[PDB]
Amino acid sequence: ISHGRVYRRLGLGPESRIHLLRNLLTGLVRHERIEATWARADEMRGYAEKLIDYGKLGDTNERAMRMADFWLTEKDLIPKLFKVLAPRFQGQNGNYTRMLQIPNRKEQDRAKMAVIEYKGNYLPPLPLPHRDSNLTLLNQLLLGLQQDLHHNQ
Amino acid sequence: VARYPPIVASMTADSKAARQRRVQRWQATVHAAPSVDEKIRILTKMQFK
Amino acid sequence: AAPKNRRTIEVNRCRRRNPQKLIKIKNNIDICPECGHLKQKHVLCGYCYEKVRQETTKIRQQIGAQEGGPFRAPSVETMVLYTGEKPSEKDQGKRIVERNIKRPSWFT
Amino acid sequence: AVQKMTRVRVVDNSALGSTPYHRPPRCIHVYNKSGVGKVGDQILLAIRGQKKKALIVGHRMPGSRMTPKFDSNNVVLIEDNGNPVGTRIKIPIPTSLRRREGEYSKVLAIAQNFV
Amino acid sequence: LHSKSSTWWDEHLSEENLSFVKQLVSDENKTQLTSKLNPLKDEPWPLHPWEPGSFRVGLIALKLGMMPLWTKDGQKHAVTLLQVQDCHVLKYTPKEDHNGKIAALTVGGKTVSRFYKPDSRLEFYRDLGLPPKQIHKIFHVTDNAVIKPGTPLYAAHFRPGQYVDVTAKTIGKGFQGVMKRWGFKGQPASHGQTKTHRRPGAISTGDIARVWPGTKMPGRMGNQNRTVYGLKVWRVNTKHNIIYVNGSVPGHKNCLVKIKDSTLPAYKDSCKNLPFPTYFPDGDEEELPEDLFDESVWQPSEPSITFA
Amino acid sequence: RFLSPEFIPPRGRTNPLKFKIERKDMLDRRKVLPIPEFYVGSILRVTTADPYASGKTSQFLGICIKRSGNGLGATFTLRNTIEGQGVEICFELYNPRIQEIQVVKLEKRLDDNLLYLRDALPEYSTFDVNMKPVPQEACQEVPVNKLKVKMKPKPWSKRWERPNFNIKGIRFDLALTEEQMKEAQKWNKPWIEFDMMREYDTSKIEAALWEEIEASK
RNA sequence: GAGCUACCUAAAAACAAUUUUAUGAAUCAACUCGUCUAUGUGGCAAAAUAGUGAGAAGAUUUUUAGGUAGAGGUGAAAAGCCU
Ligand SMILES: [Mg+2]
Ligand SMILES: [Mg+2]
Ligand SMILES: [Mg+2]
Ligand SMILES: [Mg+2]
Ligand SMILES: [Mg+2]
Ligand SMILES: [Mg+2]
Ligand SMILES: [Mg+2]
Ligand SMILES: [Mg+2]
Ligand SMILES: [Mg+2]
Ligand SMILES: [Mg+2]
Ligand SMILES: [Mg+2]
Ligand SMILES: [Mg+2]
Ligand SMILES: [Mg+2]
Ligand SMILES: [Mg+2]
Ligand SMILES: [Mg+2]
Ligand SMILES: [Mg+2]
Ligand SMILES: [Zn+2]
Repeated sequence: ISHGRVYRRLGLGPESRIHLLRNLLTGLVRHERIEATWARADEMRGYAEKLIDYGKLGDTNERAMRMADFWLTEKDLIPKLFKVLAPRFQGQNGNYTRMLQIPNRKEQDRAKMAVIEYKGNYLPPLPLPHRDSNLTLLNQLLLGLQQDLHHNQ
Repeated sequence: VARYPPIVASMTADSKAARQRRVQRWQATVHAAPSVDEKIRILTKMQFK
Repeated sequence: AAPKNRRTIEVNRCRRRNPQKLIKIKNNIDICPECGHLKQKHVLCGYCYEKVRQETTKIRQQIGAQEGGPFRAPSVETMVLYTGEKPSEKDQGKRIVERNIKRPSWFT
Repeated sequence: AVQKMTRVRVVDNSALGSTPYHRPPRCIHVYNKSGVGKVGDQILLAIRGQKKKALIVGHRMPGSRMTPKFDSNNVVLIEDNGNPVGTRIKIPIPTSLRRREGEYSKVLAIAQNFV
Repeated sequence: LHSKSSTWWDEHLSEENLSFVKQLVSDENKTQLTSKLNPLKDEPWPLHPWEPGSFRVGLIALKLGMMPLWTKDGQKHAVTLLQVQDCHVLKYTPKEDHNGKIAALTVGGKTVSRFYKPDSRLEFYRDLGLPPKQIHKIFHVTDNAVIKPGTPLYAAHFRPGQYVDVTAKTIGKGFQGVMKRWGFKGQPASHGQTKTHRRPGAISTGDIARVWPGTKMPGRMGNQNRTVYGLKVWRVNTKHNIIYVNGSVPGHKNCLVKIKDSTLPAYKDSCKNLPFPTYFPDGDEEELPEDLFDESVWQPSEPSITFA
Repeated sequence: RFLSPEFIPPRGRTNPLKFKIERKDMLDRRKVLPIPEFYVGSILRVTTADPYASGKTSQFLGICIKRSGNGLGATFTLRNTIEGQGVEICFELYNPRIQEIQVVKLEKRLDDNLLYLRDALPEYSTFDVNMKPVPQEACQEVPVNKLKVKMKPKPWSKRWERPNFNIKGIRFDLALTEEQMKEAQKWNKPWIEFDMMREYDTSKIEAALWEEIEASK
């Protein structure tokens, strides 16, 4: 009975759900790497990317400026979003934020966690997953097949 | 010509900066008070130890 | 509604030892290549992740000291430099965070 | 959807019902297998301490596409023998009554307008 | 450790291999599909003539959605769109082994990925030489109308006019109350009804000291296989293999269905006029138009309907 | 470039192939019958054949109060009052028994819906049956009539004063006291206008559709 | 055992704005009360909560100390109260 309802139910209601995401987003737009429960971090991820879309539009656009105010509680971050975050992402058209699952919380609450960040941040690189090198047994065999097929092609 | 919002603390937030801005609001009423007797009343209407 | 009879330990032992109530074993545990501590395949390694976050706190603490105020976030790009490193020409006009320690291996 | 107790507008010229006084006539009975009565459905109407059969010519409920939805529930008073009580009907009457199963040609003759 | 491990196709593939593997599989599917594109030139089974009492095979189609349609009488008929996608006969059981009086054919459709299927299913499809299909279904087919396994099937199997029957799983609505599931009247909201508004009434009779089996009680609704009968075929789009079926068809949009010749008594012998085994475009007996319409249907681009 | 609203697909999980088929049928009809550009609030005259009558057509004139539907199911409702009796008819764009659609007056109104005219005075919805068409300038912006209607007594079919409707074409001040207006704002729901995931961006789709629509010509 | 409660003595306190007038009059807060419905029912509660209601310058409410004790006390009488 909640089929196609993209949104979650968080906070004390619809408005509260909007105000909790405004705080994670402002922390993200400020620190560029923020932690939260997997559910809430994933809920924001859509909102996080769309700010860059408005930032790309530019300062002059009235709609971008107005939106950047409701979604940035601290008012020292609107200049940053437009003048450093937006220039960085001009080349890209998507994939602004990187989300990964940090182990469960060691709090006695034991909630699922995730770390969300902005790509190209100055902070130390996250321990991302690494796929096996082409030299590994299985990988090397496939490469031999590719060479054979490329010759056949 | 980007009409950025002023970089000031929030009025209703529970923070020291937000508290200080609310204090300035109270002092504003004193500044714009028309008469001296009203000025004194606003200053001392609240009693603390 | 109240129980009409005491339930025997045999019936109780049938309900609480059912397969549906047991802990299902985890098959996705592995060994982190770098540190060797245990991790789930679809999750990051806490030991390695803790190193990154500990460095992040130190960098963020240094940033806080420099700014010295709530609304002092710089629009210009941020950058972190360690002892023995000097800003390049391409890095001109970028905020610099100074760290006493040497450049960590994971940090590039 | 005309049902029991509905106040209805007698769009006619009959002296008994067309005169503008007394409470709006209320529906007592709907001559359908279902309670809801739509355009072209007979209904029993109570007027001034009397029971008079009427005919629905329009209603406020949305209908099928290309059909006229009126802003008020309109009805026409019909004698027991089928002859309409009123001699004229000036407000437009929908033309679907012609092909609906039943006897409506008499009303169409009385109704000058057509929508 | 010395224990069972969990793995998937991507776990080991490297960056370069990841794209190559996702590309090599795509190349193989095209080649396999092309190999079966010519049924009649691949040792087809004998094509016996039609006689009274014959039952044909049926297709499995994807439910794209609905759209309006008009007839030359001016009436609008809500019609649904069903797309045939990679509908290939898979297996042919004989009369005796099938356990029925009639033989049975399996008709799969809607090719799917190969990376998340059990090894047994992949092996069966590899022998058949076709890409795996999302769903299997069984059609009761007389011996005369048998088709060789691996024969591709297309929307030309049907023609405008023929009444057809469609069956598929209904939309799953989850655990629901007695009111919504079975349309129970329920209890009034006011006048003193205390905590009883949507609950079932009296389960059963008191004296029997039990509840009759099959009683209507709260439970999961939907997600149950259901069939709709006597649905006319308004139009057939050869290019996109889309059949226009009157009214509503069970299932959600993009849900696979089982289209089949209607079993109603009036439609007992409607298969005679249509292709008896099936239509083979590779045969190229006749080149059909892109869109096939019924006589009553008002085709677009025709003059506006006038009720003279 | 005026793209008819029905062409733009609604979001969902439906495959594009369903829309492509519908557009092809729709474009074919447009060749036979031209659907003139019109917006909510324009006065239209529609000629449709009557199945009940024998070889006879009918015309209805009214202001277009609502545009709804997608694809071949697109519909529009045009309203008028005859002999003091208000009438509304919902018309299907591509119904094969429509002979002609005429835009008597091409104009736009402050609101995307004119349903509130039911609660307005009769004059604001009355239109002459035989009113002649006005000249139109293609190389112009569609005229935006900013008339604010006057309402009848307070009990309305809907609570138009409420923020959800967002009506900008009613003279609330004459009909409603300031205290009532403040009460309506308790249902404002201000957050909705600022959630970036409620926005359906059709920039690429509108560009893609226009080329294909123009390509058919 | 009258620190609850019925009653009384003494010493005290509270009552905005509005309209009447010159008041056991009116609208309505603080405050007092407890008509109705709903929830609760080992409850937040051994009588509450959410709404809705009655009075609100008076036979008014409240505070402090004291007095009346069981064959009794008190009672604008419900055989009501007296831990
Ligand atoms: Mg559901
Ligand atoms: Mg979901
Ligand atoms: Mg404080
Ligand atoms: Mg009910
Ligand atoms: Mg209830
Ligand atoms: Mg809708
Ligand atoms: Mg209503
Ligand atoms: Mg005392
Ligand atoms: Mg007393
Ligand atoms: Mg007073
Ligand atoms: Mg009392
Ligand atoms: Mg009162
Ligand atoms: Mg009184
Ligand atoms: Mg008084
Ligand atoms: Mg008594
Ligand atoms: Mg006691
Ligand atoms: Zn590790």
